[PDB]
Formats: sequence, C-alpha cells, structure tokens
Amino acid sequence: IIVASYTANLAAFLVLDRPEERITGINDPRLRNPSDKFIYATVKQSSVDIYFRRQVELSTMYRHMEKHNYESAAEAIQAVRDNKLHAFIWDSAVLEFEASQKCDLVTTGELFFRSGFGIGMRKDSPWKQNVSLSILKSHENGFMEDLDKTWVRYQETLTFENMAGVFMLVAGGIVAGIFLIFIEIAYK
Amino acid sequence: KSTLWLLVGLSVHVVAVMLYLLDRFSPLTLSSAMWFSWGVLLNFSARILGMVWAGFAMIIVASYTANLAAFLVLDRPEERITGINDPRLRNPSDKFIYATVKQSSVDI
Amino acid sequence: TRLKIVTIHQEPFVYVKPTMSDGTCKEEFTVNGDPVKKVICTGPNDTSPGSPRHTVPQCCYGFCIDLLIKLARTMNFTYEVHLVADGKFGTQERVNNSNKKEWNGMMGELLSGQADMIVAPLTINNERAQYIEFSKPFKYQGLTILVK
Amino acid sequence: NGMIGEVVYQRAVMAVGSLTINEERSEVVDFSVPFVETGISVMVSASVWVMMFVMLLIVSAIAVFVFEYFSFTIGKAIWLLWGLVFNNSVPVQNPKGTTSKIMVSVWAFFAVIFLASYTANLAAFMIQEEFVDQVTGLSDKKFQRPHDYSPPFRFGTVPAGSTERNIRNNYPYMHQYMTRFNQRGVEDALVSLKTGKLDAFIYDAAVLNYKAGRDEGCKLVTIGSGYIFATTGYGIALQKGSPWKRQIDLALLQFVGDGEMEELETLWLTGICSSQLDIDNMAGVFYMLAAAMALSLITFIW
Amino acid sequence: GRDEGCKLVTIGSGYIFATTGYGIALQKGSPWKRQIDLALLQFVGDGEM
Ligand SMILES: *[C@@H]1O[C@H](CO)[C@@H](O)[C@H](O)[C@H]1NC(C)=O
Ligand SMILES: *[C@@H]1O[C@H](CO)[C@@H](O)[C@H](O)[C@H]1NC(C)=O
Ligand SMILES: *[C@@H]1O[C@H](CO)[C@@H](O)[C@H](O)[C@H]1NC(C)=O
Ligand SMILES: *[C@@H]1O[C@H](CO)[C@@H](O)[C@H](O)[C@H]1NC(C)=O
Repeated sequence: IIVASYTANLAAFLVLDRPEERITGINDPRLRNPSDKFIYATVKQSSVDIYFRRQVELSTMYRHMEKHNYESAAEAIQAVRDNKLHAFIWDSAVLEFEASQKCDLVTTGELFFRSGFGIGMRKDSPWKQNVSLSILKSHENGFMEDLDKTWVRYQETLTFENMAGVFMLVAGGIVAGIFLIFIEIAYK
Repeated sequence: KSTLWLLVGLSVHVVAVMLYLLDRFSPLTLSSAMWFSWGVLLNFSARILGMVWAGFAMIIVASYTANLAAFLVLDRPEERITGINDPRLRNPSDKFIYATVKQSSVDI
Repeated sequence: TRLKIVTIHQEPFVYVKPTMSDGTCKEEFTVNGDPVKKVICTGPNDTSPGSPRHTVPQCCYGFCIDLLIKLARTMNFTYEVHLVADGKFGTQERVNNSNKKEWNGMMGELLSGQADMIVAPLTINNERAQYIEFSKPFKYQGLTILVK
Repeated sequence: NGMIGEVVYQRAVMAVGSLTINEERSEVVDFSVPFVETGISVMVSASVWVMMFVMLLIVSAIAVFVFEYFSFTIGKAIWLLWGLVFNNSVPVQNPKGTTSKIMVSVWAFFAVIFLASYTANLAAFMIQEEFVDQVTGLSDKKFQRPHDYSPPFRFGTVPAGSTERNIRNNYPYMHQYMTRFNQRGVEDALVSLKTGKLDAFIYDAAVLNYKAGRDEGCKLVTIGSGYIFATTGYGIALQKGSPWKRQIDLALLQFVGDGEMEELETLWLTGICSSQLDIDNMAGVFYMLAAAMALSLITFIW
Repeated sequence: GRDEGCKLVTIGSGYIFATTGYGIALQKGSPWKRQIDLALLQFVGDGEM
C-alpha cells in the first residue's frame, strides 16, 4: 500500500501543480487588472498604441504600458529573453518568425485584430491602380508563395527529474558498501 | 445522467512451445518449461528467451495500468448540454429533447 | 519614375546590414541557387541622444525589398530607398503649442513630401486610412503574445 | 452573370453579398478593403538504454568482485540483474553474499522509481494528443498525377467559381482531371465525402472552416489555414468612380478596430472541434524479440 | 474574481443570510418609479443585463 500510494503521488507530483499558465491571448483577467509583476508592453508610438487607445475597455492595460513601452522589437526580445520583461504583445508574423528562429521564444494561442499589411500612398497618386492590381497579380500566381518559401515558410518524460541526486547516491555509496566489507575484514 | 489479449495468448503459447524446441536444440522438461511459461508473464539461450519474455512481461501490465488510468479518469462525457451554446440546440435534432412548460415564463 | 521609398528595420522583413568596406554588399546566395538581391539604403544609426548624426550607405534586403523589386520589375520605374529618421511607425500626437496634431515616423516623412510610397509592415487601421490611401493587403496577421 | 452583371452594367449599386476577390474582377469594378482572411483549402477526413547498460556493466563487475572476495554468481549476474528490473517472480539466484544483497537493494529500489517514471512517461503519452495529417497543400504529389499512387483518386470543386478560374489561369493540366469529376452543391461535397465517392474537395477555406463547426461527428478536418494557397479577403464590390468607397473602407476599419467585428466572428462562426493503438510501439515489441530469436541462430552453432 | 493567489474563498453563496438586491432609490411620490421599473425589467428580459 505504501509503494502504491508513492507511485501514485509521484505521478501526481507533476500533474496537479504544473506551470499550466496558458494565457494564450487577451482575455486573461490577471492582465485586465495588471500587477507590477506580469510585465507586458509594446513599441512606443506604434499601431498597437492607437489600437489599444481607441478601445474603451482596453485602456487600463494602456495605463500599464505607458510605464513600459519600448522603441525597437529586438531590445524587447532581449529583455523578455533574459526575463527582464514577463510578456510581450506584438504582431503575429514577427513573433511566429522569431519563435521559429530561436526556440526559447514561444508563440501562443489567440489571433485577434485580423488585419493586413498595407502600402503607404498619397490621395491621388498615379501609382495607385496598377500597384494595387500588381499585388493581387502576385497573389494569383505562386510568387507570394515563393516569397513565403524564402522567409515565411522557411524554417531553421526524461526520467531524470527527481532521481539525479539518487543517481549520485548510487554512484557514490558503492565505496561505502565495500568499506562495510573492509570493516567485516576486521570482524574476522 | 482485452481486444489484443488474444494476440498475447497466442504469443505466450508460441513461447511455451519454442522454449521446449530450443531445449531440444541446445545441448520432465514438458512439466518444467510449460509451468515456467505460465509463470513468467503473470508474476543459456533458453534463459535468454526467458529474460526477453520477462522484459516484455511488465510492459504489458504497465500499458494496461496506463490505459485504465486514462480510461476511468479522462472521458467524463458530454452528456450535459453546456448551456445555451449547445450545437444540438442551435440546430437541434431528436438527440436532445428540450422544451419547457406550455404557456410559461420560458416561452415568453 | 523615381519613387522615393521609406521603410524601417523589421527583423523578418527589412534586414539592414553595414557594408563591408565602403558601400559594398556581401552578395551572398540563398539556399536555392539565387543571390540575395540587396539594395543600397540610407538611414541613421540609433536614437537622437545616442546618435546625433550617423548615416552611412547600408545594405537592405529581405521580404518587402523583394516585393519592391517585383513592383519595379512589373511597373516601369526606378527608386531610391532611404529609411526613417527615428524608430517609430507613426501616431497622432499633439505638438507643444498652437493646438495642432502631428504625424511622426513614416507618415511624418511621407506627408512632408520626403517620401512617395511606404513599403513596410504597415498595419491597416481606421486612423491612417483617413489620411493616406492603402492598397490591398499582401500578408495577413493578428496580434499575440511572446513567452518563454 | 449573377451579381457582377448587375453591378457593372449599371443595375446594382454594391455587392454586400459575400464574394471572393481576384485580379480580373478588380479590373472592371472597385472592391472595398477586405475584412476576413479567406484563403482556399481542401476538405478531407536515447541515453537511458545506454547508461543503464553502463550501470549494468558496473554492477555486473561488482557482482564478479563479490565472488572474487568470497557461489555460482560468476557470469550469470546479468540473468538476475535485468530480470529484477521487472520483478518477474522468477527463480534465478539466491545471493549468498552480503555485498550482492546490498547491491540488489540499491538496484531494485532504483528499478521501482524507474518503472514509476515509466508510468509517468505513459501518463505523458496520455497527455500527448495527436491528429495525423496527409497532404501538405496544393502542390502535393497526389494532386499533380493520380497515377503517382495506385488508386487514381478524384477531386472536385464548385462550378463556375473563382477557384476554377484560379486553376484555369494557374494550372491548366490540373483542370482536366477535375473536369470529368465535378460536383454541384455545397452539401453535395459532404455527401461525397461521407459516402467516399470523392477523395478531395477544393474550396474557399473560411466557408469550409464554418462547415467544420457543424460536421456530423467532426470527422472532416481541413488542411492548415491556406499556407500553399490563395490567401485573399472578402470585400464589398462597388462601381468605378463611386464616391461611396471612401466611406465604406473607413466604416469597415472602424468596425474592425473596436471589437465590433469580433462579436460577429464569435456568433456566426461555430468554433467547435480510451482505447489501445500503439502499432508503432508494437512493431518494436515484435521486432526486438525477432532480433532476440535471430541471435539464437548465432548461439546455436557455437 | 480578480484576486491573485485565490487564497480567500467564501462559503458557497451566503446561504444563511438576508439575500436581498440592489435597486434604485426614489422619493416617496415621484412618478419616475413606474417608468424606471418597466425599463429595468426590459433590461433584464432582453439579456442585456
Ligand atoms: C496603369 O497601366 C495601364 C496599362 O495600359 C496604363 O495605361 C496606365 O497609364 C497605368 N497607370 C499608371 C501610371 O500606373
Ligand atoms: C551607432 O550607435 C551608437 C549609439 O547611438 C553611436 O554612439 C555610434 O555613433 C554608433 N556606434 C556603432 C556601434 O556603430
Ligand atoms: C521603360 O522605361 C524606360 C526608361 O524610361 C523607357 O525608355 C522605356 O520605353 C520603358 N520600356 C518599357 C518596357 O515599358
Ligand atoms: C516640447 O518641446 C520640448 C523641447 O524640444 C520637448 O522636450 C518636449 O518633448 C516637447 N513636447 C511635446 C512633444 O509636445
């Protein structure tokens, strides 16, 4: 009964109290009313700033991120990489690229504000019509797929958790077990 | 609000014959090897086959413990409705027979 | 036929590399039998307290650079790519006095006449579309979290 | 025909009804900005064994050293050692040395937590939820030739659509394998898949993702999210020179950038969807004992 | 519903207590009560509450 309960609760040692955080998106109430420990921000003066400034039910996170916003993406990557930050809200394409580049960075569940990448033009520039048709000309054939092949599609239990010290004890106590026999030499 | 056990029973009786066959090959045996073959899976080359069958013995009951621990823990089924968002209530059938009192508050 | 292009150093899209000796790009190949068509681009070093004035010729390549090369291959025009003088996309911020709004960043260098076409990871929203016209999108994304 | 003949020929104002956007439609009208990501898709249905062996060599050498100290444990310590990993209740050897008994008390106690860790690995195997897939996308070797595999399978689309025109302007020889094998209805593809008369079904990805929310038993799963595919957006058509486009685009981007599109994505898009199957492990189970009986032919002649 | 740690839990739903509600206080004799109460029951009935 003791080995049955022990075999049960050693398996339950890694089931109940797991790091199952799994925030996966915007709807975490720990981030709705944030503390100063779950640190999250974005690029100062970006599209994310206006997108969270317009929405009246996401202003509170704004009042967090006004204390933490940065200027470049790579400095935020290095800050969250060494755990100086704790979360990072950003565009999904850049994060899915850099998580594939470096496997310590992990992307997660939700895909909100489904938008697209545009091209800045004037009001009535003559380079508006044929360029907007040429983008979809690239969509209809596989040239956008070839550019995805260049960059986007382009990629790059252990049973030693709690018995490592037990492994050290097995590798070490053999000398003491033979020293017991050296004591038994003096017993004879 | 079991299936692959017949394959195991065939394999253990293949072992219960080929142990005696290797006992004839290698330089009462019928009462020893059969009782040994019944006794291993239930808790020198003949010893090699015995220790390989003993190594494949405990993985069977380990996987049986695994799928019983997965069989009576996980699948508590969706015999309930999950409330108003039921796909068998947005576009219903005769599967979930749901209604209320005729001429009542729920109808209003 | 010489359209001024402005962009920003985006980590999957616009790779900015310093030149080797003097204005020369290390013309490396791809993994498929194609040299990386880099382009000579200009732009500053870093922030205004850090770098007051450091603009060297640089090698820009990647995704949107290949998109611009496809557009210049299809439509008959040359170009001259520079970059923006800060690290901001561009927002709607009041200046100190006169009660006047301003757009900085890529829209800042656009609406000042210093650019004519922004090829960048440009997020489409209601505010920018009221003031500049957009084309149809070429890559669709959302927003998510990066964790460890 | 249909809506575009009413729009272009000055009989309809705008196409609020849902419509794909490709290149040759845009030449005669002015489409609005897109709002939903609509591609196209297809609706279908290491060191443990080494270092434990090293520890087995160490413990076997110490078991030889027991008899070197002070009795048939000369070379047959392996037949007790790996046997007591599994606790098989097999009479093997009674250790007459105290060193051997203490060493077995170390070894079997390590084997208890080792098999408990193996049950933890099987619990993680229970955690490991898999969903196998077959086809990468449109450029598969299945699609390019039906004789590439031994059954020539059948794929079909909806007639007179934008998908067929994308095929006819991108892959002409692909079209004649589908031309004999067409189908008409939306639910006719569901009939053809649940009856198995038709292998594949190329269609717009978002409508198929909607149809995945009402599949009977959720047995039909598509391929990805349109990775090797069209990847366009649904947009409202207008006429050329109509001043309504500037209002409609700003109204759509107002609808997106405040969550007003998100509630409609929640409502009108249904976002839904204990036995033994270990043949990849059972193959190794049979083949290791096949190697063990293959070593018997080596041990016979010597 | 927003505490970190969740180390503070009540006992069910307050089963041995008053079990009252929050309303809108008005003066004794004001004619707004009849118009406010129907609108509040309408706000309950359409699921907007
Ligand atoms: C667009 O392309 C057509 C092709 O004939 C041409 O007539 C027209 O001038 C072009 N407009 C510009 C300047 O993009
Ligand atoms: C670029 O960056 C630093 C910091 O702004 C500046 O002082 C210097 O001119 C440049 N140094 C390097 C690393 O090239
Ligand atoms: C393209 O541009 C050149 C330079 O302006 C011009 O001379 C030529 O006529 C054009 N040719 C094509 C292919 O349109
Ligand atoms: C106002 O001008 C000062 C000096 O240039 C500057 O420090 C400050 O940020 C300005 N405020 C704004 C952005 O309106």
